Amino acid sequence: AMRQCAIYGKGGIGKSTTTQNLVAALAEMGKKVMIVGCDPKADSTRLILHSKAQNTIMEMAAEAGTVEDLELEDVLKAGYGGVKCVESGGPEPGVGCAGRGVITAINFLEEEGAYEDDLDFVFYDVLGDVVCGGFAMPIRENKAQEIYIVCSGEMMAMYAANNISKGIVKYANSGSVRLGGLICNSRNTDREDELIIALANKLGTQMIHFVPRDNVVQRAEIRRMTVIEYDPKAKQADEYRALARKVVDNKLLVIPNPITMDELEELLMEF
Amino acid sequence: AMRQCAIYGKGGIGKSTTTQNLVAALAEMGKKVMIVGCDPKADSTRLILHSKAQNTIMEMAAEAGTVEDLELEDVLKAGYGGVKCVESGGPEPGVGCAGRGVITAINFLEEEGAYEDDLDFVFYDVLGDVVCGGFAMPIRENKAQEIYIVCSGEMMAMYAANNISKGIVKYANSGSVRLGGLICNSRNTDREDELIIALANKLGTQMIHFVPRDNVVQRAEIRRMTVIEYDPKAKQADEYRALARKVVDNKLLVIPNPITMDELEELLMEF
Amino acid sequence: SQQVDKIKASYPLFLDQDYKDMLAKKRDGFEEKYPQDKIDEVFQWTTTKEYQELNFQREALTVNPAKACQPLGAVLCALGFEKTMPYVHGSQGCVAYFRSYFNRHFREPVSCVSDSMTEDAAVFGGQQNMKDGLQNCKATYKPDMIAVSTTCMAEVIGDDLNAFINNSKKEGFIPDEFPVPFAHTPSFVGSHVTGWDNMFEGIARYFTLKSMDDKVVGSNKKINIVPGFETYLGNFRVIKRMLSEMGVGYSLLSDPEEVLDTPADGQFRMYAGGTTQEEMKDAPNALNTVLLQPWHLEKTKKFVEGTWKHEVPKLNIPMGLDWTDEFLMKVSEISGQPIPASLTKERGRLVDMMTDSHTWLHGKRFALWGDPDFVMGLVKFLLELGCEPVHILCHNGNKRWKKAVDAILAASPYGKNATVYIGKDLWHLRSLVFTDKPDFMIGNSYGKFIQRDTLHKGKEFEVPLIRIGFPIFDRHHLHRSTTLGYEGAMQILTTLVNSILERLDEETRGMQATDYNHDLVR
Amino acid sequence: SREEVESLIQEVLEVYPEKARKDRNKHLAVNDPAVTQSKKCIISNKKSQPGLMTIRGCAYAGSKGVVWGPIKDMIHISHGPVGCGQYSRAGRRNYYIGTTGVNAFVTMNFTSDFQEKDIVFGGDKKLAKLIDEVETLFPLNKGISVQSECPIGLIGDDIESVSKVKGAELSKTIVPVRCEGFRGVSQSLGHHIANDAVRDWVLGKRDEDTTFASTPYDVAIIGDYNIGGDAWSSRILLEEMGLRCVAQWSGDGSISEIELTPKVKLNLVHCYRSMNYISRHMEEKYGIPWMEYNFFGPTKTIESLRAIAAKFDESIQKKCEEVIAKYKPEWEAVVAKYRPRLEGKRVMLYIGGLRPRHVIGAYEDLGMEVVGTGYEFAHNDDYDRTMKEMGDSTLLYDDVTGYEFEEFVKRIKPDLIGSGIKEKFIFQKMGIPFREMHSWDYSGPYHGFDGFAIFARDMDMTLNNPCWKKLQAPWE
Ligand SMILES: Nc1ncnc2c1ncn2[C@@H]1O[C@H](COP(=O)(O)OP(=O)(O)OP(=O)(O)O)[C@@H](O)[C@H]1O
Ligand SMILES: Nc1ncnc2c1ncn2[C@@H]1O[C@H](COP(=O)(O)OP(=O)(O)OP(=O)(O)O)[C@@H](O)[C@H]1O
Ligand code: ICS
Ligand code: CLF
Ligand code: SF4
Ligand SMILES: [Fe+3]
Ligand SMILES: [Mg+2]
Ligand SMILES: [Mg+2]
Repeated sequence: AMRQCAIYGKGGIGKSTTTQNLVAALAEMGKKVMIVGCDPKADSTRLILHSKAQNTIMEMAAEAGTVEDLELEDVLKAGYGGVKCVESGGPEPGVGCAGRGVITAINFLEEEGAYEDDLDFVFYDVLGDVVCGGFAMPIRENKAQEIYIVCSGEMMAMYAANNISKGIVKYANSGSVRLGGLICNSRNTDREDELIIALANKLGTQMIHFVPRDNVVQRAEIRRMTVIEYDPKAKQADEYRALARKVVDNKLLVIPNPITMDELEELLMEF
Repeated sequence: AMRQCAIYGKGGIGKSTTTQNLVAALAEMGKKVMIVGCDPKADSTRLILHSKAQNTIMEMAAEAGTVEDLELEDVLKAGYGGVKCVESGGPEPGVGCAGRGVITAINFLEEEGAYEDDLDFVFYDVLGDVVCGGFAMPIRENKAQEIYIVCSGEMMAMYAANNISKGIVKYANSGSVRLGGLICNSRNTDREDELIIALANKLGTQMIHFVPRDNVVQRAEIRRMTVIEYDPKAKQADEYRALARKVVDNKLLVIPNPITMDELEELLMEF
Repeated sequence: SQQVDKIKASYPLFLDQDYKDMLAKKRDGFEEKYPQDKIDEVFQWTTTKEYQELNFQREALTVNPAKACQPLGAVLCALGFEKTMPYVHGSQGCVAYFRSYFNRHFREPVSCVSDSMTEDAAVFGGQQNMKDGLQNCKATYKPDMIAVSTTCMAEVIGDDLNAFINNSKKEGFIPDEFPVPFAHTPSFVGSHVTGWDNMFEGIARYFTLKSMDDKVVGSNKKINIVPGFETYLGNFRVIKRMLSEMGVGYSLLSDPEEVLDTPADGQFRMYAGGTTQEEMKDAPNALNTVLLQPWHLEKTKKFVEGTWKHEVPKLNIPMGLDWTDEFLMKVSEISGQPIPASLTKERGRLVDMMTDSHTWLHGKRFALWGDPDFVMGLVKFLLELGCEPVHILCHNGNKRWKKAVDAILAASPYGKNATVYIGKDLWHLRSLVFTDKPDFMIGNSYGKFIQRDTLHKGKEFEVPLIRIGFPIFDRHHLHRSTTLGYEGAMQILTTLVNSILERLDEETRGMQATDYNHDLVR
Repeated sequence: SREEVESLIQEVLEVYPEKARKDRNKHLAVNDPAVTQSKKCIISNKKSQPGLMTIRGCAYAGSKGVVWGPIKDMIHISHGPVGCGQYSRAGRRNYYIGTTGVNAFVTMNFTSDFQEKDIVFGGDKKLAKLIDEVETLFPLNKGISVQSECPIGLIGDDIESVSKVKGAELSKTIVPVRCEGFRGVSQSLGHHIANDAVRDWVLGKRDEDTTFASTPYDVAIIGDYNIGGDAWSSRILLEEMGLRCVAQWSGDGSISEIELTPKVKLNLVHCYRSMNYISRHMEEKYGIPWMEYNFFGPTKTIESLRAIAAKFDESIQKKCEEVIAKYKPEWEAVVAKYRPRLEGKRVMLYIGGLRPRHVIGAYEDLGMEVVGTGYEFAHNDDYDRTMKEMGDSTLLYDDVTGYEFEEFVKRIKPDLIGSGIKEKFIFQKMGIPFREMHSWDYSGPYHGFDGFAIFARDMDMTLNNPCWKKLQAPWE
């Protein structure tokens, strides 16, 4: 009865910030949740743990010789509201293989059983530019069953979400992973919500929520805290709580239908 | 006289957009320039070519069997102002290995004789999340000599810049690769310019320019047309000309040195 | 049961009755093995032409290939230089396999090292791995040079060999003046010969690219010879012997003769002979460079012509009669020295042997395979002998090589029934030898199974194998042989004629049945 | 002397740099049979130091070359580039009976022949096409095993999905094995991965089937790979004792034997190192006990036969006594003929996970003294086992390097060395007799009474060969 969700999207669209605030809101109402960050630069758990540097799976495995000698306790770290946090880790940019890093980290979490029979939600915060099968690790069989794409009313996010749906369709046909919704992080350009709704209808999914660009989150990110940890009476806190409620109350899971670039031409020539 | 430059940064900051408008401005000045796209999404030269993509090296190499039998003129096409455009291409997200594709495309360009056309500038458009050495190929020996990082006044943008510098220092001590400048994209955030120049003069680099957030850029990519072509009479389309002028004149090539975030935190108390 | 007087190994100890009953009981009880008639009819189906049509439609499955990966050739090239160590940046299993392969072929010690990169090295890169490996190798085995190749593991992740080596030199793991040439040898591109070419190009670049300001072509009155991927020591021997008989000064780059031919005199020698570094730095000063196997020395040719400025001759492999004559004449033209009477007499002896053996050689049909240059040389020599090549297979060949061999076949009348296959494995050759039976096969030990296959169909369908090529595992000391030059042509002629005569003797050994043709004089 | 061996170790390690010397000092020990915890004397199962000429393999060798390869009715696909399957083709003498190319495929090399387009774009569709071609071209196969190589693990191909889909579609058992070489440090993790694959995809298929008739004398050999016919020589003794053997793992082994194994009464494990995991899993899931046995030399074979017979009723014990009585004169004659020529000669061993300790008793049965033994990839438990079989003040080396082994042989000066092909010619050039202990020098079998005679004959023919008296020229 443990639900598994993956957070995908374009680089810099707000995957990690929204994911961490969402899991904080989920822990507020009281379900145990896990975060697995498949980003080599290890920023998926900064806000929850209030720490800049932690013990990722790969650096600990390098210290311990092999991944077979790693212990889950040395890499599992609790945080606010009992949320469990683990980081795949990886190399500094420009060397090695991040995708193999995600592969090995997820394989370890699955062999050394980390999904204890207490978790209600497990989120996989994925890297923005999925360029190999390793970053498609979270969405294979016996893994994340729902996928949420973070987008915005710009050509960047629209095109990236379309390509990500193109990538997902093969796993959806081969397995049982589905698109549970689209989250849009507003850049406040023009008519954002209508464009996101139009793209969701074209693909066959729904707009999960509209989270406006609020500078307060930046302030919270100043001190390694989520907005929930800040003054909870802020509007963005209520927006994140509403997003958590809607995510809990999600039923619609479809196989996405990618569109051709001409369809994006038609959508662009609509506003 | 053939200067080789590579544009790095975080995903979503505006590499491709900035690189394409800068190349258009340079071609308007009268400098022949060739763009090499090392992103499997294949969108680094869509504004210059007025089309999504013609023929990537990896698609053509796969269709023709091997890259050994491929010809130069088949994959590379000229756009506005004689801008000589080629793109590595790659697989759809979630499958394959795009880094090997970039490696093979660059090796093909070198062996065929792409950098022998009396070119003045060769600009490498690389994706923000450098996850392997294949995407560090543009900064190997005899490859791009100046690196420009594009980052706005964001926490993770300034942290992605530091991580990229950490990746750079490995290649800077074993070759002639140096960090040529720090291009600053905008988010219309309060006191962005002063914080960005604080980073520039605390990193040992120089702030080259600050490009404002103008809606014309998003109003020009819909018509797959560069801002120079859309309207060379606005406040913008001359900011890019100034950036081009300061790029041709930049002579500060300084090895980067990563900074500590706590001290970096002080800059927020400044702004 | 074993008798201490006559102890039996596996054959024929497993032919006794009790072992037969044990095997039969196990088969009938626990294998659930298919009925024998099903097996016979499936084998018969595999021998047909419908199975051939299905087999040649293969697009994704490769069965029993006839090639290896690039780092094997890289190791072979690195072993041809004086006190040079083949270092492979990647996994240790690759080096173990290369060492076992070359040990089984040459029956000689083969030295090669790896950094033994593990999963953490895959994730993080092999910079520290190469630093430690270079320091350890230099400290322990004391080489004068380390030649670095790559495995597929390192080639996928984009390991920058240049940056890693420069960083290792900068941090003090190796001396700055210690030569560490490198080459990228991806195993998913080309084959072992491509790795040899890449390693040689890397060594040549390292030793010559930055010091071409005081080099004049033809200053040292010598001719560079690049042998390529060669696994017959006799070939190096014959090339050097013929060049010395002409009096021609030469520099045989990548000479692995001595390290693969060390004597058993009580001590072990890790390094022996080899091309010296002074010969490599002086290579551009030579009159010209001659490539013995040009069809896999393409990058080397490009580098030599574009940097050394040597007008490389367009010569085929010096194999057979005509191509050996062309090689000798071209060397004479380059060096200005006449061909001596000894080589003319040797050519006369070879022609005499062809004249003697033409009766038994004419009209015989051969299915052959191997490396491109060696295969094309065999095709040419067989055409000169009157033989008929019918199935020519080169797994690591390209379209241009196909066109060249097609032209060679079209020149001769003994190539009207010749087909050339590129990209096909030994299962395709099995189908071909079943559907279009040749008299013999010419290849490496991997062909023996094909022969076995044919013998299962019948004694009249058996296609004997002649072992020329790489690798030879089930025969001893055949790497000593020579295939190049007149001596090589003589050896090949003797092997082919004696194989035909031995087959005829086997066919005529039946008393009162076929012994009327069992002639003492042949 | 213990001090002499310690001084030799220190002198040998003096040449290494600091970190390499520190690492290697823990892999060289002097034996003391009174010690039951070898981790206090030696350290095992660690990554090899870079650039030191190790003789270790990879996980691919441990999985495809060792465990899965001998299974004759299967077709094994070396997923990835061409080199691995070619280097591993028919290099191991795992003997089998069958019609090759029709119902047996041990000596044949199936590969996907990866190119660069398969790396950049993937190889799942190519793998599915390969499965279709394998089915249409070899209809009599009983299953497929996809062994992964390094690029497959790097680029994250989903071979499990292809295996599941094509197995559902074609009603065939397709086993995906992730035996990429960069995983682990040696062949041992390949053994582990292969055993897990057998457990997950093959073992539990006749779990709700009662068709098989189970005699109360059902045994299975686990970890015997029929190197030159060893498994057959052991099986003849096992059946002569009255025991019915259902499965052989995995030399000359079919798929059906593997699936019928969970119905046996005893698991006779020869190679503990490679099959202990599946033995423990069978004990936990099905309750089948497993015991170790050694069939090297007459003494060990007799002890093992009595040990196996002790777990059955009196009829099997009587048949066991009859078997020893019958085979006594043969091995007594072998000893009488060969021990005089092999008495007092000293043997140095360096083999992989099991044989450095299993073949010792055979050497003592011929009057041979083992002055030093060592493993390639064995863990600490194997070392606990071998310290009680080696004599006092004897060298123990784990993951020895070429330099270390060379210097050890130069100082110790043994009469015979038993190791692999990567060191055979090195020591043959030093005037030291060498016996290939992985391939029996293309001879054998050596297991059982029938193999003891061949073992004695081979050791005699190599140690006493006249060629070792002619290396020095009379003028030098
Ligand atoms: N609602 C918001 N208001 C303001 N800034 C935001 C908001 N959401 C995210 N950001 C900022 O956007 C930047 C990128 O967000 P985030 O780090 O979540 O990106 P990501 O897509 O997870 O990263 P990547 O794709 O690079 O792996 C950060 O500076 C973050 O603080
Ligand atoms: N100065 C600007 N003002 C307004 N819009 C801008 C500006 N610069 C870029 N944009 C808009 O932002 C987008 C630029 O995204 P772009 O693909 O160039 O980023 P990127 O850094 O290449 O991202 P990635 O690395 O993820 O591919 C375009 O939609 C463009 O119109
Ligand atoms: S499986 Fe192992 S290295 Fe136990 S990988 Fe190796 S055919 Fe050795 S000491 Mo070759 S653990 Fe078998 C072995 Fe022993 S291949 Fe053979 S001889 S008894
Ligand atoms: S450690 Fe083992 S043997 Fe090595 S590759 Fe890796 S699985 Fe295989 Fe293979 S084709 Fe050649 S031999 Fe390698 S470089 Fe790749
Ligand atoms: S593209 Fe992915 S799989 Fe390929 S090297 Fe980079 S991180 Fe590894
Ligand atoms: Fe020899
Ligand atoms: Mg992120
Ligand atoms: Mg871009």
